[PDB]
Amino acid sequence: SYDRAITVFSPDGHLFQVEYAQEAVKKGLAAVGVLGSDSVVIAVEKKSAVKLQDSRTIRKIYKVDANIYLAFAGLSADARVLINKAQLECQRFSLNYEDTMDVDMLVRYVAGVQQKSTQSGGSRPFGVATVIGGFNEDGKPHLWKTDPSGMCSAWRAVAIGRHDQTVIEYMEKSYKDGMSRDECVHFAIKSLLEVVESGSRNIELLVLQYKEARYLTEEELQKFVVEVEKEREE
Amino acid sequence: EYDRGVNTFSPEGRIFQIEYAVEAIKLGSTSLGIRTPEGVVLAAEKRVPSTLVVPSSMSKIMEVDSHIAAVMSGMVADARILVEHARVESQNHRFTYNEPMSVESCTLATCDLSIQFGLMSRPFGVSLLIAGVDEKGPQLWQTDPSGTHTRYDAQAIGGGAEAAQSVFTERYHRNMTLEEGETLAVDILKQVMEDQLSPENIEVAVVRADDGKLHMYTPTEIKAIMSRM
Amino acid sequence: EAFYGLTTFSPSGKLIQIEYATTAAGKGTTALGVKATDGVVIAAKKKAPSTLVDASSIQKVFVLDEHVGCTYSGMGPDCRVLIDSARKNCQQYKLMYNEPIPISQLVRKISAIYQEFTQSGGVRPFGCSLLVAGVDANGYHLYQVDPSGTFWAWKATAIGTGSPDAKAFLEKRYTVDMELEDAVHTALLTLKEGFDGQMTSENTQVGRVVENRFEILSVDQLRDYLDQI
Amino acid sequence: GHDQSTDVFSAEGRVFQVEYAGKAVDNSSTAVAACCKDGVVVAVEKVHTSRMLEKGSNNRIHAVDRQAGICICGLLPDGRAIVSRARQEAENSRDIFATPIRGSVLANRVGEFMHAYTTHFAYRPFGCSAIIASYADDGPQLFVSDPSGTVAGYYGVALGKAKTVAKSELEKLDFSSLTCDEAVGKLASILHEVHDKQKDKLYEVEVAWVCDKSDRKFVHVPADMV
Amino acid sequence: SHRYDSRTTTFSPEGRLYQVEYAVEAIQQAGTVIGVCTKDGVVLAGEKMVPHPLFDSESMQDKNTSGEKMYKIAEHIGCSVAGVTSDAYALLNYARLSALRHQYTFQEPMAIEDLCRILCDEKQLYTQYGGVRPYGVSFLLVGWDRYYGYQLYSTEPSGDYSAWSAYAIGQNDQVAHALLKKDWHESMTLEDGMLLALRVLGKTMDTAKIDLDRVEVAVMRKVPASNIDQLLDPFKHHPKTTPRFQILTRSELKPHAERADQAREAEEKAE
Amino acid sequence: NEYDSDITTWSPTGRLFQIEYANEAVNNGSATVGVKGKNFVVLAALKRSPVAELSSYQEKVFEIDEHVGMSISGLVADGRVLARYLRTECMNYRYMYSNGMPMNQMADMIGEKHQRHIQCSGKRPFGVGLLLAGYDRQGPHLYQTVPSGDVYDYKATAMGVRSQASRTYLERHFEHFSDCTLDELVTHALKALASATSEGIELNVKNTTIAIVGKDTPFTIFEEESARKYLD
Amino acid sequence: SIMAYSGGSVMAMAGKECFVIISDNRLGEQLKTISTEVPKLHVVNDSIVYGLTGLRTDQQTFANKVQFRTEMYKLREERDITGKAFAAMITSMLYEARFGPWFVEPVIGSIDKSTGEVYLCATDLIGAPCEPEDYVCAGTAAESLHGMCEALWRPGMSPEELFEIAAQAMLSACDRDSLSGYGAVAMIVTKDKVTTRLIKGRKD
Amino acid sequence: FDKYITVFSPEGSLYQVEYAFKAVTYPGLLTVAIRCKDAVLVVTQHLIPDRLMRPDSVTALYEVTPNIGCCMTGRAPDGRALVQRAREEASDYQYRYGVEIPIAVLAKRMGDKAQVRTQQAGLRPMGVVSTFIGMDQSDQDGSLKPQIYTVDPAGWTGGHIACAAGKKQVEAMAFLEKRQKSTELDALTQKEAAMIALAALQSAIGTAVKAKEVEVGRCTAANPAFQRVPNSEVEEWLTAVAEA
Repeated sequence: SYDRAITVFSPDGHLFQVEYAQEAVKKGLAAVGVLGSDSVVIAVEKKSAVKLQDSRTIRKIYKVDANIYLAFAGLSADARVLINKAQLECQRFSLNYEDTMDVDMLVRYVAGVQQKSTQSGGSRPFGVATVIGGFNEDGKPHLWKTDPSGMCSAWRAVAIGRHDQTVIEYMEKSYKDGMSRDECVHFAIKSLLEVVESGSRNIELLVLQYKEARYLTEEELQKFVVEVEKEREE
Repeated sequence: EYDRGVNTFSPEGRIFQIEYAVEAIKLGSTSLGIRTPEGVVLAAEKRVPSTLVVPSSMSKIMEVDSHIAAVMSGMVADARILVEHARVESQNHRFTYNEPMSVESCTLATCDLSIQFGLMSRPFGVSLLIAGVDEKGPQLWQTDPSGTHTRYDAQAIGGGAEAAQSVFTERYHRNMTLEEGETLAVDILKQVMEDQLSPENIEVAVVRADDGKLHMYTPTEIKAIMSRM
Repeated sequence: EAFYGLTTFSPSGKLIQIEYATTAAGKGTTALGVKATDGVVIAAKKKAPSTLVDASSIQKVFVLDEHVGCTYSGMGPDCRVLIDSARKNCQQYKLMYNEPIPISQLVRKISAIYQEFTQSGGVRPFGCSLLVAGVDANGYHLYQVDPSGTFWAWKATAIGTGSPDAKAFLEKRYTVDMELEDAVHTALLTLKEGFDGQMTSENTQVGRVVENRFEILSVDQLRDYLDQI
Repeated sequence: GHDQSTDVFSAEGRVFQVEYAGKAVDNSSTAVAACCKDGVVVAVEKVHTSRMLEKGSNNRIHAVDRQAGICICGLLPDGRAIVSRARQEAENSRDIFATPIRGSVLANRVGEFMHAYTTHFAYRPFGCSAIIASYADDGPQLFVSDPSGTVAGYYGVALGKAKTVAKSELEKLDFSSLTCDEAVGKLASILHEVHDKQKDKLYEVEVAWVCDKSDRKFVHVPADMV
Repeated sequence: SHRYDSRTTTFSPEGRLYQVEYAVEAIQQAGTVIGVCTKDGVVLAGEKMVPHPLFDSESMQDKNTSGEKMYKIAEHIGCSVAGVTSDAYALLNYARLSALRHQYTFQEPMAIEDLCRILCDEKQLYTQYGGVRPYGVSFLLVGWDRYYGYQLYSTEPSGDYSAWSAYAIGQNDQVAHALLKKDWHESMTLEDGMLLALRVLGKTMDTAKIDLDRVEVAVMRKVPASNIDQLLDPFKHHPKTTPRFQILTRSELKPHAERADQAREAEEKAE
Repeated sequence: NEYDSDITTWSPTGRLFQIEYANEAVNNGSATVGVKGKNFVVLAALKRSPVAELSSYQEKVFEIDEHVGMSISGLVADGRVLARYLRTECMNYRYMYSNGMPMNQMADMIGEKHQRHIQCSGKRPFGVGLLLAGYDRQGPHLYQTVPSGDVYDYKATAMGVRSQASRTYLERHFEHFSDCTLDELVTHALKALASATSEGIELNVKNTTIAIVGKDTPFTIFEEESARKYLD
Repeated sequence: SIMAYSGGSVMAMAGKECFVIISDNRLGEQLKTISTEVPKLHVVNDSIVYGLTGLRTDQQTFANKVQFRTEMYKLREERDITGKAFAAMITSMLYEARFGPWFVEPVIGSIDKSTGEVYLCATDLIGAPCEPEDYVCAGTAAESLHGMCEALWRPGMSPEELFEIAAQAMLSACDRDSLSGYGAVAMIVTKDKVTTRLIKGRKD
Repeated sequence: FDKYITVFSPEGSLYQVEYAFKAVTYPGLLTVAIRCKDAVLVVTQHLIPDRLMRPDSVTALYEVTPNIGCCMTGRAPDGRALVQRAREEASDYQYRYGVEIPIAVLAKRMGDKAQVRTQQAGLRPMGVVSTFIGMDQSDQDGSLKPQIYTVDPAGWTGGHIACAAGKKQVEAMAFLEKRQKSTELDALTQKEAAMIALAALQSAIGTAVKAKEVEVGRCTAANPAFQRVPNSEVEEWLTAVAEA
């Protein structure tokens, strides 16, 4: 088997392959997560809406288990692999422990797969950050992020992809605890529009409440984009 | 950077990837450890990247077992791996010998995973401090990416380490109380941190000699330390 | 023990090792094939380095199974690899289906081996092209396989050195009506075009697919065809 | 870039990494050996760096079987690797074939083993020449396997830094007539002449033989004959 | 040997994977393929290479299983490839087995999007593990399943894939996209899609008329089911219609190509 | 230097730079001395000396079986690997033959282990020097080993930093060691070990280990009670 | 016996440019009948039909393996497998499992579409073929079916004559086998035409 | 980059294989083989400059099996290794088929072995030309015909009537071509053949050879086993060359 060492320290302490995976995640589409009282909101940029892509709904927020949902930024195909692994892990877990996987457990599994790939000979890192959101089987909502180094962290709100840090600086200023469902969706839409152009056909947005996951219809979303783009003039 | 393979010695007799992994530990958040006869203290700069982070989630101090704690500096994800192995090893020891693993035996078994690179592409970019209490009383060790453990009485790792080894040289005596230790810990962090030291910005834990159990200071109890200074 | 790939894409999108293998495979001597309504003929120059080579021992045309034959251009020993594998495949197929492998399936199997050596680690591609000629339930066939692993059914073609000119001369003389006596005559005439020196039943080899079988002409049988050109 | 791996020919069909390992052998301490009608004697100059070694340290002469031995010239550790392989061959001959390994066979095996490490990008050639001294059923035999794995039989042989001189001195001996007794004297004497004193201040001369007097057992010679 | 490793699965400094970027360059050199997803079927129209007069047919007995550009993966799944042809055949064989393993296990047709994920997982692998070069191939898959109806995906060498209503891979894909943008709509018949597929294909390869010699067309559509053998499993339900991948003979395609000359003559009158 | 990056590469002068570089690892470890009397072998190793009130153990010296043990210098983690190896080989041997593994055989082994790591790609030399001291039927032994795989049988030796001076010292006195008593062997070791201290540091119980092994004396690292006796 | 557990019998016979293959319909666990609507025939293509007998789970498994193989064949090869290949293939598959066999006993009928040459082949469970010119058969009622086919079968029968003696034989024999019955399904296969018929039988 | 690994150059050539051919001539030894009506001979130089080296110990002739000899020309230890592999091949073949391996098959298998080293990276091609000689039974009459098969570092295998490899392989060949326009070489006698071989060796190396500077191997229809020809008889041929 090919087991050359791909990820290695350079002189000044850095792991270039991991810095470059992270560069691939800064080129990816933005995604944003917001945590309210009883809701997690995951919102992602879509690439645009060319008249050619299938008008059948393709989700860019992925379901990992009943209770857990994952957005990503970076290489689509890497992401798809991570997600399949995550999906398969949550089932392995149900199957071993009967209980459903806590979100944090799922996140740690994923981050470990990411970390593992910065240290496995033969492989480059996944060039993927993830936002992961969901509720445990105790009504507590969570929101996490993984980066390609394999580091995860829980957040009250978060952004990944292009201009992540512009968006995170924005959100630090505004964000309050104990938002409502509707204030969450607002806050997420607001935050995304810091970097996305229109709010028309280039935002998918998912709302997670204990035991109920629901994507905004393109209509429900547009009442929120007007309600928000009208608040950006001021 | 792939010019030299990873098992290569420099002309000074150092393995290059090890020296580089060490360089990565100087980019890390400062962590530190203080042996006292009443117990050990670990303290870490959390160094969060945002107020939006939930600080419990960026846990630079980790229960290895009821009586052992570790605190990393460097690449956190790499540290999660080592601590998982320590946890497994400490628990295999209880399983097999029905008693708590010594702290040294634990540190060894965590270095036993760091030798392995050619297997692991590269070394872990992580230094631990591993405080604990066993039969020989409170103890503090340091792992390096070399795989070389080293018992210490006080230590720092991270960007702080040089400024914090100044302060230990002056203020650390082999005979301080657990509260004078807590205090010296938090002092050092105040001095070397980038940010303003607040009760959420840091993480403090102790393993007390008397019960031999590890307590993680809540933000409250860390204020109770900042109080007296 | 080398597992990295040797054939890789280049900034224009080309797989250069495969272009070079293709260059190598057109540096052989001329081989060519002519399909006809009732058979196929393949024919090669055996340009022996010296007269002291036992020309009986040089094989440029090969049986792969009763019904199918090949010849090749470019690097002999690389081709010997392909032929060995193709012979095995013919036989594996008979063992399974108790019928002869159809030429289409055989060539796809060859094509696949070529492709593996364009991607698998450690190996360079094959520097030879094949003609494969045979007869199955779909009739007579003649295929060219290149080192890319690409293959083409042809009605007539030529690989190796004099090949552009040999192809040009087959374009003229080829007719869809052609019977096999005329095909052989044409094949041998086409070789003779770019042949430095007399053609003999020593320095040429010829294979024909006729009825339901492939056979390499004897020197006796080939001498009767070379007395009529 | 023609010379970094032994898996590579230069444009003149040389393999440089083997020539280079060769130089390791030539910059090493000198050995000589003589194959008489009654046995083989091999001697070698051990150069110490310290005044405080034990006598016996860094033996370069190893028995490989009852009737055979290998004197290493060049990097001693690499040689102990060969010695281990020779011993495995000797054991195999006894275990499977129930015969002591003939010396030509042993030296061929040694050569094959050394050569193998000149073919593959992942290993390097050995930096040592083995002198093999046997006295099995094929009679007294003296071979040398060099780092290329090339093996040759000799009546007498000299390796290492003084090899060119030591060969001139070995040519003065009459191999048809010479006996193992005389040879221990001569071969040792030779290593004292060609030893350079202002470079390598500390040295013993280790000698070993396999001969009719030693019951065809390969042994260091008693330090009375030297 | 490690000095000579070209490090195919490494990132470059902008998080780019060069071997995958250059596989894509290899694909933009290939024969164009157009796909148009209607509601009466899916159409693939591809540029064959120029037909030397000495090419033969393989004389295969089943005319619809493969052509030069178009291959059947299963009764319900077809594809067309652009890029390194031999890589295609490696993958195509993989896709065939996968679809049939799915059918082994579940005894129902594999859905198009799962076949597609399987395929692109196999490609993604080579961009991450293994130190060899990627597959230098792009599919257009088509087919029909009960979940989503007619579908048309396209894959890339990275292993990403996307669903489309119409799309193009190969030579002048940017140009062909722009032209499908303008002329695709949601309510096309099969004949309309076949037209659109040819108008675009003929517009990208710069021909006055469509050159029947240089064009292959395949269609994936549902047709009445013939071999309902119902006494043989009584409980099994057999749908009235079943998907069929069809490659058009030169004659079946002649009408549709004339009818696309006529809508290229009637678009040079307005000018 | 085009030739110093790989253990599988000879240089054109017939050198193996990765092995000369591994040697540097050893020349830069903390000094250690050993000496060999008639019946005993003494190892003494400099440790690292307190940074004010602020200590620091590292295990330099290792017991390996009852009758042998060792002192390392250089890359401590390689030490541990070698220690684990020797320990294990000594237990296998003692399991099989119910007696200690003889030292000349153990030195043969430790040297073969090293050689296994200087000939193939992606292995590397051990960057550690050993003094191995032990006692068997043939009496006491003291071996130094080095990354190159060489094993020297010494009467006395030192290695590590500034250990050239330790070797100057030992060269004056070493011819007597066969007659010395255990206390004078230890004195001689300590003296030599001290010729290797930096400027105005001196030997004391917390920057110096002593191990002895010998006749009717299993290999014994000395702790703070027994060490004090010898260090004054 | 494991080969008898699930019950069922199959039989194929040749005529002039035609064959009939016929199965009974029962599926059991020993004497428990589970279903009376389980014909054991599979159609590979217009010219090949086969039946399996033996342990029903293995009939199912193996038939599915055969359908993978045959569909794969047809894609790779771009033609229909022929009965000789088909039977060779089967034999191969069964023999792979020689040391842990599929408890099935296939019975294959086929007709070359051109010629009209008819090929029957039955195999034991490890894939020894039996390629007679008349009729082959297998399953629980196999002794009795040989009885009947010997008696009734003659060379050069036409589809209809051949159907009648196939059916009488399958029924007469199944009426003497506890594990086979509930009438039969029969496929008559010519060059031009396939005709399936469900035949009425006893309900015991 | 292509000069050091087994990939193709832009001209479509494998440098490391070409250079392996230079390894064949580098030693400076020439070999010649020749078949006559009922025998085959191989003659190779056997140069012992070192007075102290033991001539009988160094050889380029090797029994592969009792009925197949070979002469390796080139990098000696690489030759020795191919011989081992040949031997293994021959022995595995006898075990599998119950018969001694025909020499054209053995050659072919050794060509396969070499070819592999030219297509799999990081294995050095063996820098030798292998020359197997032996007799070979015909299926018609059962008569033994003599054979010479070479294998070269590219894996190119060939049968020959006569063949030379090594230093001056060109001037040796030129001489034999020239002597093949006169006579028919497969109608010669073991003597007339050996004379031609020895004369070709002498022509090429520009010197007269003595018996002990060559070593000659032979198989004959009468005695098919491969045997070192004794010096007495080589002396007599060398005498027969200097005269006529």
